[PDB]
Amino acid sequence: SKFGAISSVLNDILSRLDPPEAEVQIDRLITGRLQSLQTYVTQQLIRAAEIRASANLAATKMSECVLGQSKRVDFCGKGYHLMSFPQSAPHGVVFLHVTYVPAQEKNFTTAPAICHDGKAHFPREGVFVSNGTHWFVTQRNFYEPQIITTDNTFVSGNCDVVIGIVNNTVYDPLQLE
Amino acid sequence: LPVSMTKTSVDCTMYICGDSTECSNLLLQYGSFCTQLKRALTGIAVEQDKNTQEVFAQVKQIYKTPPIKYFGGFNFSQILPDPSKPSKRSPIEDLLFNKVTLADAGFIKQYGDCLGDIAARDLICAQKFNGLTVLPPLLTDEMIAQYTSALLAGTITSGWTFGAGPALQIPFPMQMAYRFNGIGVTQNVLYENQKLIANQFNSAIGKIQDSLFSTPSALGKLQDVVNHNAQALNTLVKQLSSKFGAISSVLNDILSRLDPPEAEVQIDRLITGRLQSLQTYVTQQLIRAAEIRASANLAATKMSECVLGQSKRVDFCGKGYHLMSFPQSAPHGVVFLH
Amino acid sequence: LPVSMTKTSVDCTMYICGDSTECSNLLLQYGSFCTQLKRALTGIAVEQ
Amino acid sequence: SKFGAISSVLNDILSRLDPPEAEVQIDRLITGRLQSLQTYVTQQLIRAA
Amino acid sequence: VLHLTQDLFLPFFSNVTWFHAIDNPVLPFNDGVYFASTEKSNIIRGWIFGTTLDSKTQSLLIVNNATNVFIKVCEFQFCNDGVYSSANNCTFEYVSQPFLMDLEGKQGNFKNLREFVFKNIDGYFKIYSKHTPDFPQGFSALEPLVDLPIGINITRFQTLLALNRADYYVGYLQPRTFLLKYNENGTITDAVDCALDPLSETKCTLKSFTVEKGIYQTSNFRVQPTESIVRFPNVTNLCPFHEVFNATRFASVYAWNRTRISNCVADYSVLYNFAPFFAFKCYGVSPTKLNDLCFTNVYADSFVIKGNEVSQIAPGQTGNIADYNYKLPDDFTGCVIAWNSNKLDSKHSGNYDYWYRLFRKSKLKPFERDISTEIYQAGNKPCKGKGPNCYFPLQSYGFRPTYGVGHQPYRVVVLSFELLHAPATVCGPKKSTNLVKNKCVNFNFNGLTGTGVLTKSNKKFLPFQQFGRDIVDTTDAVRDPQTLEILDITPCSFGGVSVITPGTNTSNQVAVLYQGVNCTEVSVAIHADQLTPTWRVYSTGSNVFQTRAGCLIGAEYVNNSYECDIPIGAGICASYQTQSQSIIAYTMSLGAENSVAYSNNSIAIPTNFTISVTTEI
Ligand SMILES: *[C@@H]1O[C@H](CO)[C@@H](O[C@@H]2O[C@H](CO)[C@@H](O)[C@H](O)[C@@H]2O)[C@H](O)[C@H]1NC(C)=O
Ligand SMILES: *[C@@H]1O[C@H](CO)[C@@H](O[C@@H]2O[C@H](CO)[C@@H](O)[C@H](O)[C@@H]2O)[C@H](O)[C@H]1NC(C)=O
Ligand SMILES: *[C@@H]1O[C@H](CO)[C@@H](O[C@@H]2O[C@H](CO)[C@@H](O)[C@H](O)[C@@H]2O)[C@H](O)[C@H]1NC(C)=O
Ligand SMILES: *[C@@H]1O[C@H](CO)[C@@H](O[C@@H]2O[C@H](CO)[C@@H](O)[C@H](O)[C@@H]2O)[C@H](O)[C@H]1NC(C)=O
Ligand SMILES: *[C@@H]1O[C@H](CO)[C@@H](O[C@@H]2O[C@H](CO)[C@@H](O)[C@H](O)[C@@H]2O)[C@H](O)[C@H]1NC(C)=O
Ligand SMILES: *[C@@H]1O[C@H](CO)[C@@H](O)[C@H](O)[C@H]1NC(C)=O
Ligand SMILES: *[C@@H]1O[C@H](CO)[C@@H](O)[C@H](O)[C@H]1NC(C)=O
Ligand SMILES: *[C@@H]1O[C@H](CO)[C@@H](O)[C@H](O)[C@H]1NC(C)=O
Ligand SMILES: *[C@@H]1O[C@H](CO)[C@@H](O)[C@H](O)[C@H]1NC(C)=O
Ligand SMILES: *[C@@H]1O[C@H](CO)[C@@H](O)[C@H](O)[C@H]1NC(C)=O
Ligand SMILES: *[C@@H]1O[C@H](CO)[C@@H](O)[C@H](O)[C@H]1NC(C)=O
Ligand SMILES: *[C@@H]1O[C@H](CO)[C@@H](O)[C@H](O)[C@H]1NC(C)=O
Ligand SMILES: *[C@@H]1O[C@H](CO)[C@@H](O)[C@H](O)[C@H]1NC(C)=O
Ligand SMILES: *[C@@H]1O[C@H](CO)[C@@H](O)[C@H](O)[C@H]1NC(C)=O
Ligand SMILES: *[C@@H]1O[C@H](CO)[C@@H](O)[C@H](O)[C@H]1NC(C)=O
Repeated sequence: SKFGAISSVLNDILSRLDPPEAEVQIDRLITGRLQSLQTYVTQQLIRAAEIRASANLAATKMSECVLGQSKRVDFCGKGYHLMSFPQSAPHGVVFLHVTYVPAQEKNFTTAPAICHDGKAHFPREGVFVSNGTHWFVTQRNFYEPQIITTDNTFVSGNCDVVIGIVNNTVYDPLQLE
Repeated sequence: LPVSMTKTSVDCTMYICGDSTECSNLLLQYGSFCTQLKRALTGIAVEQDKNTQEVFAQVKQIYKTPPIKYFGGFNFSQILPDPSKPSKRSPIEDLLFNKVTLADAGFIKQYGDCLGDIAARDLICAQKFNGLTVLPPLLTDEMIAQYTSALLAGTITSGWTFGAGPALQIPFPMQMAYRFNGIGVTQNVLYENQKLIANQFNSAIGKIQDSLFSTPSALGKLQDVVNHNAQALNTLVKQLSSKFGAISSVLNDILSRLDPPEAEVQIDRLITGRLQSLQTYVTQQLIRAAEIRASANLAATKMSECVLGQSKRVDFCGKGYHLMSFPQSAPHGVVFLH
Repeated sequence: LPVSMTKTSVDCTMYICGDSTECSNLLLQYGSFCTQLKRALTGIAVEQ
Repeated sequence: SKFGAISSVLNDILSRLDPPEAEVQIDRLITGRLQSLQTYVTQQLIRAA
Repeated sequence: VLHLTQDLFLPFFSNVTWFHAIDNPVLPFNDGVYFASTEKSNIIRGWIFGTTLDSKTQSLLIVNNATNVFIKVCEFQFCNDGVYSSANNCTFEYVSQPFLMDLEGKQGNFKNLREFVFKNIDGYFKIYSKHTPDFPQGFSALEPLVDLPIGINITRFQTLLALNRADYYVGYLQPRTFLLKYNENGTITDAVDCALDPLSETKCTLKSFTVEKGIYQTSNFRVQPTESIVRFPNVTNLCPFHEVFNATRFASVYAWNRTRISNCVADYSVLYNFAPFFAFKCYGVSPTKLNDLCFTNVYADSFVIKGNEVSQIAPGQTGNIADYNYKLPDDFTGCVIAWNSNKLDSKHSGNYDYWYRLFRKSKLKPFERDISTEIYQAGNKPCKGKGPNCYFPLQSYGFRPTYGVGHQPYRVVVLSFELLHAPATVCGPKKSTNLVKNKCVNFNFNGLTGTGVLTKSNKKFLPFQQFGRDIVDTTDAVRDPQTLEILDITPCSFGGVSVITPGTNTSNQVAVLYQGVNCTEVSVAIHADQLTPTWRVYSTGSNVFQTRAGCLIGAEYVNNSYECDIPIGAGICASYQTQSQSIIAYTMSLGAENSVAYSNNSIAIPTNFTISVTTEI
C-alpha cells in the first residue's frame, strides 16, 4: 500500500527524487508500516488473553473431573457425573465425560411421615413410596422396594404437627427375635 | 450480573468522508485498514448474542406452572408471571424494567421521526446522521421472560431432577425437607416448623421488593454499561468537528473552495485524524466485550449450580447456607434471589 | 497470588507540552484525546 | 527522541524558529508524544484485566 | 487464486448493441469499448480513433490486411469510403503480427468469434484479442495483444468494412470490481461480476465461489437525491470589486487601504478580466472553483509594492515590509493578487509619491496599520530629526517607467474571507431553486452544502438565530434564507444490506434485508430507481415483511415455529424449507412445550438408568 506517496517500493522511490524530498516520502511510508505492526501486536495480545482464560478452565476441568468425582452440576457433562477421560488434539484437549442418566419413571404416591403409634417415622435416606395399597421405602435415583423396618426409619415427633401424614404400621427385626 | 451490551455496526466511509468520492478514493490508499474494524464489530455482536443464549437457554423444554398456586403455604406470587400484565412479567421484573433507562433502544426504526422531532434532534438521531447504528438483540425482552418462567416453574414442582434428566414431580414440603437435610440438619425440624418457615419466606420475599423500590440505585452495575456505551459513542461523533491541522472541519467547504493538490493536502490531514479516532473506539470496545463475556460466564455458572441444584461451596450462592435461588430477568442482565 | 498493582495518574498536557502555552494550544486542536486517557487511568485506580 | 524534527527539546525550537516555522516542527513533536502516551494507556488497560 | 480486481471491464449480462451489414455510424468512446464479430472468413478490417475524425486532432488507425497490422497515430482528414487523405503530423507508426487468426477444419462451420477490448488509461492504449472456433455463454479469456503509449484524447470510436462480390457486437466498459478464477496452469476459468446480484456481491466480498448457509453483511445502501436544490441570498448584487481593482491612487503598504466588501454576490470572472495575472498565488482559497462559496465578510486591502515583495507578502513571512508594513496572519483564509502596473505609477522626470516603512520599534502584528511619523531612536539619544543617529522612519518608493522586473510598480490587492459558521452575506452567482419537502435532495443553504430530507419545523427560532445543532455539534436546523422557516436536516437514507442465502451447493436463491429502515420508504425509492444498490431483488407482493430489525424483501412469512436456522433479528429466523423449495420467515420456537403434573402427594421415581458419554473441546 502506498500510504499516500509516490510509490511503495523503496529502491524505486529513492531513484526518482532527491534524498530529503524522497525522505519526506520515506518518512511517510515508515510512519505507516509501523501502525500496521502496532495493530497486529495489540490484537495478538487480546487473543492471547482470551486463550489463556480457556487454558485455565481446561486445567481446572482436568483436575476436577478427571482426577476425581465432581458434585458440581452441568460442569462435567449433562447428568450425574461418573468419570471422564482425556484425549489430546492439535492446540487443545478433548474430554469424554461419562454420566449417569435416569430412565423410565412411574408415579406412585408419597407421604411425609408414617405414624405408627403417636410417633412420626422418617426414612433415613430416600422417600416413602406407596405402590397404591402398601407402604415401602426406597432410594431417590433408583426404585428398589424395601420392606419398612426400624433400621430404615428414625423416630422423632408426636403425630400431630406434620401435614399430609398417613397411617400404616412399621415393623422391627428386634421384637421378632 | 451484566450479561451483554449493545451491538454496534459503525461504518468506515460514511463516518470518515460524507458522500465524497475524492475522500473515499484517498481512503482506499490505506489498504484493508477498516475491514479489520468491521470484522471486529461483527465478532462483538455475535459474542453478545452467544452470551445471552448461554446464560438463559439452559432448558430444552419449557414448563408451565400448575393452574392452582398452593405449594404447602409458601407464597410465590411475586416471582411467577402475572397474566394481567400484557408483557407477562412478574412484579419484580416490572420494577427492574422500570428502574433502568436505556439511552438507545435500537428496536425503534427511529428513522422517519427525526424530521418530525420539532425540538432539537436527540442523540439517537445525531448518531444516525453520521453513519453509526445500533442493532437489536436476537432474543427479545419478552422471550427471555418466557425462559425465566420455564426455569422458575421447573424448580418449584420437580426439585433439581429437571436439571439432570427427566422432570420428576415431588411436593414442595418434601423438596424443602431434602434441601434441609443437605445442609446437615434433619428433616423433622422442617416438619415441625413448616408454618414458621413459610412465614419467614413470605416476609423476606415481601421486604426485598421494598428494598429494591426505595434504594436510590441498587442497579448501578447494569446502568454503568449503558452509561459507558453512550459516553463512548458521544465522543466518537463530537470529534467530527475538529480541524486536526486543516483549515476547516467541513469537507465540502474544503472541496468547494480549493482545487486539486491543495484539496489533497488538507483532505489527507483530515483522513489520518478521523481514521485514528475510529481505531481507538474499537480497542476499547474489544476490552469491554472481554469484560462482559467474563461476567456472563460467571452468570451462566451461577445459574447452573445454584438454580439447578444445591451448592456446597461457601459464599458462592449467597451469604449463609444455601437452599434455593430464583432467577429474574433485567435489562442486559440477570438477577438472582438466593 | 497478585491482588493489585500501582495506581498512576499521568497527565497529557504536562507530559507532551512542558509548560508551553503554544504546545497546549496545538494539543487543544486534537479534540478529546486527553479526557479519555484521564478517565482510563481513573478507572484503573478505582478498580485496584 | 526527535521524531523527525530538528531538536528534541521544546525550548530552542521556539528560540530558533518563529511561531509558524516552529509550529511545523512543534506539530511533529506533538503527534509523536501523543502516541507514546496512547501506547502506555493501552498496555496498562490490558494489564489491569 | 481468486484474485479480485477493481478495473475497467464490460458488465456481465450487459446489453450489447448488435448491428448488421449489407452506414457504419460513429460510436461514442468512453472508458473503453468491447468489440465482437462472428464472420465466415473476413468482413471487418480495422478501427479508426481520435476526436472529430478530422485534420485538427490526432487520430489512430488499426487497419489490418492479410499479413500484419498498420498501427499509426496520425491526423488524417477524411476518406468517405486508401482509408485516409492526410499525413502531415503523422508519426509513431507500428507493425506487428496481424490481429486476425482464422482456422477451419475443412469446413466453414467453425465460425470463430473474435473478441476485442481496448482502454486508454493514462494513455498507454492496450489491445486484447482471442478467437474461439445469438451469443455463446461459455467463458473465453482475452490474451493481451499490444500495449503502446498512445496518449491522445480518444472520444470517438469507429470501424471499417471489407469488399465482397451477423457481427459488430459493441460493448462499453465501466470501472467494475471483478473476481477471476485462475486455473492452476495460469489461465482463467470463471468470473463473477460484483454489481449483478446479491449472491454475486456476497461471493465477491469473501472472494470465493461457494457460499455456506448463513446471513452475510455486505454493503450499505443510500437513497440518491432526486434533484439538487440551492438556496442562495435573495439579492443578486454584484460586488463593488470593480471599484476596488481600478482606482487610481492605491494606498501604499505603510497605510494599507482596507476596504469593505459586504452584501453582494461574488462573481470573480470580472476579477479575471481586470487582471493581467503576473502573480496570483493563493493560500486560503483557490481561484478556480471560487464562485461556489458563501463568505460572511470580505476585506479588500490594496497596496502597490515591488516585484520581490510580491513574493514577500504571504501568510507568515519576513522582511522589511512583511514585518514592519503589512504582516498577514499565519492562519490566513484568503489570497493576494498582483499584476504589473507601469502605466499609472510611472511618468517622465520621476515620481516619488509612494512610501514604505523599514523603521518600526517592534514587529507589526497581523492585520494592523502603524501610520505614524516618529524618528527611530538609535543608541540612547532622544533626538527628533533627520540625519545621522536620527533616522526618518519612512522612505520613498521611487517609481519611473524604467526599472527591472523585480523593481517595477506591481499593483497588489488582497482579499480576506471569513468562511466560518456565520450567516454569510457574500455568495457566488447561482440560480436559487425552489424547495422540495419530504424528499431527499442535495441542499446548498448559504454555502452549507449537504444532502438531507427537508420538512416543516415547529421550532421557536429566535430573530438572531441561523443554525441549530446537538451536543454533537452537527447542523440540524437551518433557517430558510428566503422563507424564514425552520428546516430540519436528516441524513436522507443510510443503512446496510444483508443477504440471507442457503448454501450455493443447495440452491441459489437469495433474500435481501435493508437494515434499520422501514420498507415503505425503500419500496417507494426502488420503484423510482434512486437506490445506491444496483442489484434489484424481486418483490412479488407476497414477499415483504416488516421486521423489528429492519425490513425484509424476497421471503414469505409462515406463522409456524421451528428451531432457528438463519438468525435475522428481533426473534425472527429464516430457513430453506420444502414446499418445491423456497425461503420463508418464521418466529423462533424456544422449545417443545411440556407441562408437569405437580400434586400434593405424587412422586415419580426412576426404575431404570442409561449410561451416556458426551464430549467437550
Ligand atoms: C403393592 O406392592 C406389593 C409389593 O410387595 C405388590 O404385591 C405383590 O403381589 C403379588 C401377588 O399379586 C405377591 O405375590 C407379591 O409378594 C407382592 O406382595 C402389589 O402389586 C402392589 N400393589 C399395587 C397396586 O401396585
Ligand atoms: C391415624 O389413626 C389414628 C388412630 O390410631 C387417628 O387418630 C384418631 O383421630 C381421631 C380424630 O381424627 C380421634 O377421634 C381418635 O381418638 C384418634 O386419636 C388419626 O386421625 C389417623 N390419621 C389419619 C391421617 O388417618
Ligand atoms: C401472596 O402474596 C401476595 C403479595 O404480593 C398477596 O397479594 C396481596 O393481596 C392483597 C389483597 O389480597 C393486596 O392488598 C396486596 O397488595 C398484595 O397484592 C397474596 O394475597 C398472597 N397469597 C397467598 C395465597 O398467600
Ligand atoms: C480606500 O480607497 C477607496 C477609494 O478611494 C475608498 O473607497 C471609496 O472611497 C470613496 C471616496 O470618494 C467613497 O465615496 C466610496 O464610498 C468608497 O468608500 C476607501 O474608503 C479607502 N479605504 C481606506 C481604509 O483608506
Ligand atoms: C433398562 O434399559 C436398558 C436399555 O436402556 C434395557 O436393556 C435393554 O434390554 C433389551 C432386552 O431386555 C435389549 O434388547 C436392549 O438392547 C437393551 O440392552 C434394560 O432391559 C432395562 N431394564 C429394565 C428393568 O427396564
Ligand atoms: C403420573 O400421573 C399424572 C396424572 O396425569 C401424569 O400427568 C404424570 O405424567 C404421571 N407420571 C408418570 C407416568 O411418570
Ligand atoms: C437490456 O437488456 C435486458 C434484457 O435483454 C433488459 O434490461 C432491457 O430489455 C435492455 N435495456 C435497454 C434496451 O435499455
Ligand atoms: C500489409 O501491409 C503491410 C504494410 O504496408 C505490408 O508490409 C504487408 O506486406 C501487407 N500484407 C499483405 C499485402 O498481405
Ligand atoms: C503534432 O501534434 C502533437 C500533438 O500535440 C504536437 O505536440 C506537435 O507539436 C505537432 N507537430 C507539429 C505541430 O509540427
Ligand atoms: C489529452 O491527452 C493529453 C496527453 O497526456 C493529456 O495531457 C490531456 O489532459 C488530455 N485531455 C484532457 C482534456 O484531459
Ligand atoms: C476601470 O474601469 C473601466 C471602465 O470602462 C475599464 O475600462 C478599465 O479597464 C478599468 N481599469 C482597469 C485598470 O482595469
Ligand atoms: C426572498 O424571496 C422569496 C421569493 O421571492 C420570498 O418569498 C421571501 O419572502 C424573501 N425573503 C426575504 C427575507 O425577503
Ligand atoms: C415505518 O413504519 C411506519 C410506516 O412508514 C411508520 O411507523 C414509520 O414510518 C416507520 N416506523 C417507525 C416506528 O418510525
Ligand atoms: C398464521 O399467520 C398469520 C399471519 O401470517 C397470523 O395472523 C395467524 O394468526 C397465524 N395462524 C396461526 C395458527 O399461527
Ligand atoms: C392440596 O391440598 C390443599 C389443601 O388441602 C388444597 O387446597 C389443594 O387443592 C390440594 N391440591 C391438590 C392437587 O390436590
